[PDB]
Amino acid sequence: YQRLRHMVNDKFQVRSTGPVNSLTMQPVKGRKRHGGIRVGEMERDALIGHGTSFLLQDRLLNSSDYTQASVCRECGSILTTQQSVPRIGSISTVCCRRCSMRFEDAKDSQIWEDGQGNKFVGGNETTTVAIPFVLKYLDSELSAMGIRLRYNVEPK
Amino acid sequence: IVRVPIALYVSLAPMYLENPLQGVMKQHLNPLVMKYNNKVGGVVLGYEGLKILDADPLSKEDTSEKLIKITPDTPFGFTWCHVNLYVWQPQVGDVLEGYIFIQSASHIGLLIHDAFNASIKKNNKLRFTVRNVHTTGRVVSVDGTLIS
Amino acid sequence: TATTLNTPVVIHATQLPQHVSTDEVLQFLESFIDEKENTNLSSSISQLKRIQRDFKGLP
Amino acid sequence: KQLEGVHVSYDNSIRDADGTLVQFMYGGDAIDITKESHMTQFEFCLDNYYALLKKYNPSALIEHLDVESALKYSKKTLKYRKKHSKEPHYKQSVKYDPVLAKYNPAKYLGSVSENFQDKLESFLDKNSKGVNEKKFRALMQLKYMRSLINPGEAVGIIASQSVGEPSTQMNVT
Amino acid sequence: QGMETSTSSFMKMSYETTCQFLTKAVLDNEREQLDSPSARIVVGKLNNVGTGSFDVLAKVPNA
Amino acid sequence: TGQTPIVKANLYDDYGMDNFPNGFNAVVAVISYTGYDMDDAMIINKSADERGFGYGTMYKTEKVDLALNRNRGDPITQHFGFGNDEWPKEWLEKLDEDGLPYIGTYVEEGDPICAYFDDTLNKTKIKTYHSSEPAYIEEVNLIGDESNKFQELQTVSIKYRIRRTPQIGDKFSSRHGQKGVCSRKWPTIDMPFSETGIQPDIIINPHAFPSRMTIGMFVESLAGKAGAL
Amino acid sequence: GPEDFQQHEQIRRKTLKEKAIPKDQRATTPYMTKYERARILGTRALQISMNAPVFVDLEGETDPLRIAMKELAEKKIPLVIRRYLPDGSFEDWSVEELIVD
Amino acid sequence: MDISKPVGSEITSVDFGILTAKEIRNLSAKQITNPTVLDNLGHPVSGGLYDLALGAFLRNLCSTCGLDEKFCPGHQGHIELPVPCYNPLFFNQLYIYLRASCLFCHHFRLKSVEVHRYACKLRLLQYGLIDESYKLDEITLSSTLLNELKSKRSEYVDMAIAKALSDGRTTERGSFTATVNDERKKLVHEFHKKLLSRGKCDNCGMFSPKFRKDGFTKIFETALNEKQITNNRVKGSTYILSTEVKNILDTVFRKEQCVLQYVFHSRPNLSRKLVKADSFFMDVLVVPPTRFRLPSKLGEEVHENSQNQLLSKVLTTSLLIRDLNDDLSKLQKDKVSLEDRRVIFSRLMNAFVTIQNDVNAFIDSTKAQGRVPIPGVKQALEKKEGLFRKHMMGKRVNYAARSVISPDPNIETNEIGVPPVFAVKLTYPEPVTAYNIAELRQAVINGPDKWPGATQIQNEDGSLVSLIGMSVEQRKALANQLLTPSSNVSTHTLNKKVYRHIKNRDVVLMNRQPTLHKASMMGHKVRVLPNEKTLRLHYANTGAYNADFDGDEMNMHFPQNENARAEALNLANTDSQYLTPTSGSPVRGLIQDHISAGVWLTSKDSFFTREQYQQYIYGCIRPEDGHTTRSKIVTLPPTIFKPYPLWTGKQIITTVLLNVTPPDMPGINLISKNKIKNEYWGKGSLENEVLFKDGALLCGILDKSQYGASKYGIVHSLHEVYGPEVAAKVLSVLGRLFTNYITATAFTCGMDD
RNA sequence: AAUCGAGAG
DNA sequence: CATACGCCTCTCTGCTTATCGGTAG
DNA sequence: CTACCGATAAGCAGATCTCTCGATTGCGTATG
Ligand SMILES: [Mg+2]
Ligand SMILES: [Zn+2]
Ligand SMILES: [Zn+2]
Ligand SMILES: [Zn+2]
Repeated sequence: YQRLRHMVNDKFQVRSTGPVNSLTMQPVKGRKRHGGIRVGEMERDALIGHGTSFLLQDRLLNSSDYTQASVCRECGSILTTQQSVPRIGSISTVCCRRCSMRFEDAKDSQIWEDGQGNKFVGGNETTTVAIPFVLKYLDSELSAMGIRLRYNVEPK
Repeated sequence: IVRVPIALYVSLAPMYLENPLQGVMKQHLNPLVMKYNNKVGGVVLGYEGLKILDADPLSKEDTSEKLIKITPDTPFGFTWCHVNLYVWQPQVGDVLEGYIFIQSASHIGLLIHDAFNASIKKNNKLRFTVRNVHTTGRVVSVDGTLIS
Repeated sequence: TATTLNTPVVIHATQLPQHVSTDEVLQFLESFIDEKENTNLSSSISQLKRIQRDFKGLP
Repeated sequence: KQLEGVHVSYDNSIRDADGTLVQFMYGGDAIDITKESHMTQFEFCLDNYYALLKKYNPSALIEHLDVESALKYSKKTLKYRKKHSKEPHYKQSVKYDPVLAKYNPAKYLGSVSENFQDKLESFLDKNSKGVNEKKFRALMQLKYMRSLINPGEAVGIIASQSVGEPSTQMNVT
Repeated sequence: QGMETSTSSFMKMSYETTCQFLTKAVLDNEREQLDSPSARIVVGKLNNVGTGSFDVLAKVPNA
Repeated sequence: TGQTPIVKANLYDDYGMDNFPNGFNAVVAVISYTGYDMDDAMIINKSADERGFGYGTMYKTEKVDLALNRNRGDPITQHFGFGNDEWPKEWLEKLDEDGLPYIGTYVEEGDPICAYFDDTLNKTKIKTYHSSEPAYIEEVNLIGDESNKFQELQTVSIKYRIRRTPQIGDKFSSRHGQKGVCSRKWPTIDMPFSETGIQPDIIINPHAFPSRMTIGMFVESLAGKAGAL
Repeated sequence: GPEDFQQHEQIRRKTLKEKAIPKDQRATTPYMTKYERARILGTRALQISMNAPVFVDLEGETDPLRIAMKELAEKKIPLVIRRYLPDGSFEDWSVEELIVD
Repeated sequence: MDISKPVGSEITSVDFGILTAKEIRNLSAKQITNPTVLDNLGHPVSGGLYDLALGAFLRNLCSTCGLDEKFCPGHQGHIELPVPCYNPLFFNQLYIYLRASCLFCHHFRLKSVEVHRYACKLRLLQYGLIDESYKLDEITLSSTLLNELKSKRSEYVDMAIAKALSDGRTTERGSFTATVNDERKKLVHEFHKKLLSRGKCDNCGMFSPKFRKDGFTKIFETALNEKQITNNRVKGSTYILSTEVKNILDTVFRKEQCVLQYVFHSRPNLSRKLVKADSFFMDVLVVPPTRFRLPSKLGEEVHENSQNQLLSKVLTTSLLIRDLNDDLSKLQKDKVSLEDRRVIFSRLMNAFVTIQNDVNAFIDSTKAQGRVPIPGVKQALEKKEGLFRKHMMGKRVNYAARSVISPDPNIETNEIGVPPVFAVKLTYPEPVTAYNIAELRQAVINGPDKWPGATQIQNEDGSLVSLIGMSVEQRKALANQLLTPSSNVSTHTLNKKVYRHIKNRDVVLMNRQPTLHKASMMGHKVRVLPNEKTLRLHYANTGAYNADFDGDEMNMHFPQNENARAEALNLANTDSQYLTPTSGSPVRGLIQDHISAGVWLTSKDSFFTREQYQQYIYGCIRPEDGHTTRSKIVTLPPTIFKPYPLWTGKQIITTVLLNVTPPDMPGINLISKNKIKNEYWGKGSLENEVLFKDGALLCGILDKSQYGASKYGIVHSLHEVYGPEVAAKVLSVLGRLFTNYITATAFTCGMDD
């Protein structure tokens, strides 16, 4: 009898949380890096056939790259937003860039300033949604190609 | 002092599923009282006529039982609601009656309306005009200008 | 702070504001704490006792 | 990838997620593949009638239903087809349609397929034994009512898997 | 070729030749309606097949 | 511990493969007794496993070359050892006086491997073991250069040792393609026994034979018993 | 400004009203299908887990899913399903209106 | 995701579009000036590709947002390239529209009557009217006649749309389906074919020059013909600049705005925005944030991002052409070195070619020229290893384990053997309540080592606390102060969550790749075992998973929300999938040794005394574990009374059924057969058929045919009569029965057989 | 991080 | 002789496209 | 007569589960 070299100490792996891929914010690949295991296209299709929808959403959104992003309700875009630099005692606010003009160009509180010092008044109408970070990455890669994606939010 | 009926889309806590009126008021209205809200601006004070909408289209009114729509991800439910804000509105150029709390040579430390902070700057009962309004600061406040 | 649990998603307005009369002032003064307390935010709702006396008597 | 959206609507018709309709009934009978295990096993059904009743409780599943119109129209159409006897399909009239087409198979008891009725009557021609034809018929019809694909079942995914997974074990081609 | 005439562009793009189906969707200004299961997975919306074919309410007891 | 095969081919001695025994002569019982071996699994004897059955270790080499920064005449910025800075004594408890570790030290995650006083940062820099497998050191080979010019020490090769005892889930295979993971260490009091008084150390199912059609395994069992007797 | 929001609100409310079924024309299955059963149980479980009010005695229970199953047995679940149709329409069947199995 | 931070808003749709050249300029937080990405001293360089305006970078506060690397989301910027570049995505559409256009009269080289016919057809198809678009061709029946045709066709189309909107066959958004999409694409394809076929322009009569192309970023035209010039004169391989093509297209698109609005809008255009032909030309590029262009340290080696490489190359060519323009003005005043001026003008032309090809490389790697090639944006999301398939359809997931599988016939068939090492690592956030503090305080006390235990405690404000490096008394204080009123007003509806270990209460997902069918991914109630680090699986599931124990391993996903728990427990759990929807045949059942032991225990030759019978029944059943129904084990009369009480194996099966089967329910009166012919048992044997009755076995033998991969068996009928749950419990009970039996009377094979 | 090589079901 | 900066060949479907003539203005 | 077109064999674009390890990474020439 031969004792083979496929021992169970070199095959088991478990992750609760840990490192994530920087550009997708999804679990890393591999065992020695303490990554995740891929639920692939075929597994997803199997999960659809059962009709277990929340299982599919948990194994493809909730526990992989669920992010509480911000999207401009007026603009309809995800990655054009930005936090406003606070003044003394102020509270930082989420505000749009595409839907905002310079307060300098147009001739109280609806004026926000970015870090460089410019003063804006404009698209202060951004909400928070629940999207995968791969959505933001895809949006960036499409915008770099000259394509815009308007996202319609249910409450407007 | 004006009344502004507004429609808001406020989330509901599962803990208040047996008292939705209080679950909306104590969760979205009290955090708005005495605060500069970007729809009126003055010290919000009063939440009269809070009416919870119903997600049932064929819902005759006056009913004491209402539907709340549940988000597919979390137990918290969302809905539309209607309520008259009933809020003050001081702005630029309005007569304001105030009092002086502590006199300072550089920035007078005074609480207008017996409760609301303010200050008097350098280059600037009594019915004084208003130049601007300070709401990005710690509290609701307004500086004093005495040019006429 | 100011997450979903303490912030309306949107406060879109339906109509223009309307004012009130003097007989709507002394109603709110005498019938608010009767309808509210007859918590921790109470440190920020005490100023109504100051607002009531402004329109009622001497601060 | 293409069938991954098609799913039974709450009208018992199957239609892709864009709304377009592919079929009005799954296979023409709305019979669930898992649940059709012993629909035609009438001998076993008769042998077990008394055990099957405790789950197909009529008195617990009769009130919130209509038990008359579907069976009446079923007998009407059954007699119609019997009377027309045998004639080529391009000659036969279409004055009477399958019952499930007009009557909801899940709200109207007795609204069942046509092969099911023919085989049920053929095996009820035994005339061998309590248990009577009326109770046996009512229980078989409640079995058919509980043997229907639920709406929203991922029928397209299920069919794609059923036609692909057996292909692993594979003069005209 | 057999899925060209489908309203869900995300299905085609995820399937294959993502570029060509992307051009055909941006040029016609097609508004992906987010109802095919693949589009839902792309955006992160609960799938409508099965336990997503309905909604859930909550009968409150008080006005 | 390896053993010569009783059922050996004639070419086991022409090629001289006695130098590398790859296994052992195990008492196999073709029996359906436990239920823990039906599809392809197999069962080892817990007592036999505890008497050294199929034990083995693993050896891992980890180069600790410290020339990761210096480059062709750039000054030696790091020297193995301990400087005149702050370093907790728990490091020395595991570390030798020169900064390299001892030999035969039990190492886990987070334990120092080798320390050195970094010149620029003015602080000793440790290195940690990267594996969730507790280990024992085997050697520490210092490395120089073959050029006539002499340098400092910057490369060391460490070999590690870990006890790879055969636990349930490990794959043992006959010489007839009858592979199968060990499914339970069956205690000898629960093992079947014979009149002679031996519990077989390996239990395999009979149902593996009909579909697989290996009469070679049966005849090897026969020949092995005959040869040992 | 304010009135355009009223126009949006009226349009959405009228469309919602026209989509629905007036509590008596609904002709869908009375049987609770497995998917509705599973999601009803899960949503009630989540609500209980976030400390939503419970009406039946726990019977020394710790699992919110078990408690929700007990509620479904007692049928004291304040929860309404809403079956959407191909074009889109509602049927707000409540808890004590469907027959299980 | 977290369950105590719900999101009020939600996406409801998404519509593609062209990113207008001026919105990015309004959007952009910084231009990109110089190619040099980084200087020395490890610092960013203003106007580079790592500006602080494009996002935080290695503890450099973002000059746009002001947050740090953990909170800056990135900020897009733009690079302004001087000469407009063809957008490589829409090159074929640009060619189609540029071709078949008459720059002379600035119209399509096609009859305006036919062009208006196609436009009216398309505006009808936008609302789903398919038959109307075909009956529009019934008006055919010169300027006055053509204008009459236009007026009548447009009036007819407006009336048709009015009728459709009034009746209800459409809404304001339009009616778009698969059939309408097919019709629209068919009509557009035929329209493009008809457009790119004509000769001289039919609206004026003038010929126009042809165009050509050597692929992408390669634009050329031609010269006229010896007879064509004569035709043109009586009617009245040159390179083409990108700006020239843009200027040609602008005019014709302004002229044909109607047809172009009905072509470039499959939905009725509510925004009534124009169709500007500059959309085909990228005047300004967008640079993704530093967040999406970060580098990584593979030890000491640091790799510059390939996107930064290609963008810096594009910017190098941009600075080349810009600084070459500075010296082109030097020869502007001195218009006497025109030959060298033409030399540097050819240099400017080649720089135009280079910059267009650089942007082509930056978008599509293959649309570059030159023979390792750097991936482009199209190549980054194109194929199996792209973005859609590798990161949106299927993603790596948290709270999911994996290990080799091993058999365990001592777990219920709806269970799985969870090793202790997973049970101390996989977790589940249980929000503390008054019905959980008994066990959640205990989990907190035990901490992250002693199962059952906890790893983190998530505070009411959403903050997290780790129990990994704490003492017993510290965790005792935390547990005793676990559930407490929250004095924070904002989080007045939230409670602590304990990241407790996976107990036996929960359910898990199991998946053995490849997942050929849906049954290969079910749900199992977890049972925690203090044995080796491997998953332990019952034997019946080997058929469903197609799984063996020759070294197989299968993923074990842990659902993290009650929605998924209830999903896997009711729709996907292994008991609710006794049969497969492929053909409605059974897929579960004991496999080999239980079957071969059944052929022996249910053999007619096997009798068992009182002690052996009772031992078998109790070991199989164990009423203390819920396998019974009468709160006390029941028995059977022995077959034989003298000389001493013996039983039979068939009686053993009968009482096993009687003990598992619910009471006050007739037993399965079953008639079937098995895989064993009568002549094998000898003359007069009737063992080929099994005769069940009232819950008793009376003839034949149990076999594979009655449990396993065979239909119409005893377990199949138990399924058909008591649902799948009782059939699952029968599978489990027979698994524990034929196992304890086969220990006593073992089964073997040898040379004698 | 890709490429190449060894393997597992 | 170290250090530093860029130039270079054994599948199948389904749509790019045919050369020429039929045949009414 | 010839343009409109309706149909005749060839060039190219894009196809053909999950996992764990280890090793290595193109060169030429110019200034000090
Ligand atoms: Mg295997
Ligand atoms: Zn905006
Ligand atoms: Zn920033
Ligand atoms: Zn022209």
